[PDB]
Amino acid sequence: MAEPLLVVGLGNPGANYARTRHNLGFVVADLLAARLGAKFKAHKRSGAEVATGRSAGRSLVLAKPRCYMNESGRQIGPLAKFYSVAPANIIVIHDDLDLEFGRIRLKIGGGEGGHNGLRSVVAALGTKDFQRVRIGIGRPPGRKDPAAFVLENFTPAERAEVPTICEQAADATELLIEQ
Repeated sequence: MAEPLLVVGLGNPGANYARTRHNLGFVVADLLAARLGAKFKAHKRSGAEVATGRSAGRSLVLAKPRCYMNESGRQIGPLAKFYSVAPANIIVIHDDLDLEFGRIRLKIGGGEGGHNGLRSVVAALGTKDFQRVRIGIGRPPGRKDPAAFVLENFTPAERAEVPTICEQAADATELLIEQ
């Protein structure tokens, strides 16, 4: 297909949030960019940063909003317009509370799972019909509010597994791109 594909990883800006649960999308987007030797650059027409390349013979545009998670959509929308990418050809990688820690699933449309970033994207795109690479982080402990949970770094136990989980998520994204 000649149509461009837009892979978006979701996450908050700053070192304080780089290793948090809510930033898995950013981690996978970097992995993907590293894999195809592409480097992220400022995109002033959207405000996000972009990295370009090719996968499975397809034109690929990787992106990470530079604003806060709750405002992700306002950067992704203008980004899709710039590359004329239809919502359906947009793939967003995100952490998911409704899936067990480490479980990766694919899906087009459906709910936001309580993710404030997805909520933002759906609003900006005017639809829920965009692809998603869901990366399970598990339900939050009863002692913590869900918003606080996603803004914490993974436990030492989980941390040991995060690296392979991201490789798997990056792999699932590539397979998705191919099929």
